[PDB]
Amino acid sequence: AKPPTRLFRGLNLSEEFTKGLIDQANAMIANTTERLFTDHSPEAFKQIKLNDLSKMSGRTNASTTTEIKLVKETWDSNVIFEMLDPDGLLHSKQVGRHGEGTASAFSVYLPEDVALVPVKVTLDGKTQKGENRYVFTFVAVKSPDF
Ligand SMILES: NC(=O)c1cccnc1
Repeated sequence: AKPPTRLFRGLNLSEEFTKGLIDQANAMIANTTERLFTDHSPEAFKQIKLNDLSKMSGRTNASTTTEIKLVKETWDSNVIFEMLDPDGLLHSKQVGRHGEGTASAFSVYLPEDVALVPVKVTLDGKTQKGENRYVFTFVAVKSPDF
């Protein structure tokens, strides 16, 4: 199928929530993701699923795009989730354009045994409201199997 291996999704999130989201991601990046990446930790996997930073957990048809500019220039999201899926662990179905005012997209399902593991939070410019725009980069990883 050769699904796309990088997808983006944006949300408009409040200032206060976004600040807490940054802090939570960076706490996991330094402190939880390491256990998953180095020691293939089941507990660390579970904590990442439960935290669900991206709000993707359980969604079977969340809309995404391969083009980050489409997110920025359609919804002017202040928070953009960049999902790296080299193993095609997501179920990514192309939803083509169908008529006026539409755009191509990928509809995604995040299985319970796939975690979007946070790896970075990066400042990426400003929204049209003058908000700082943040990109949260994740890698999709399979539950460890011992
Ligand atoms: N159609 C959408 O809701 C959407 C949102 C963010 C990124 N890509 C698509």
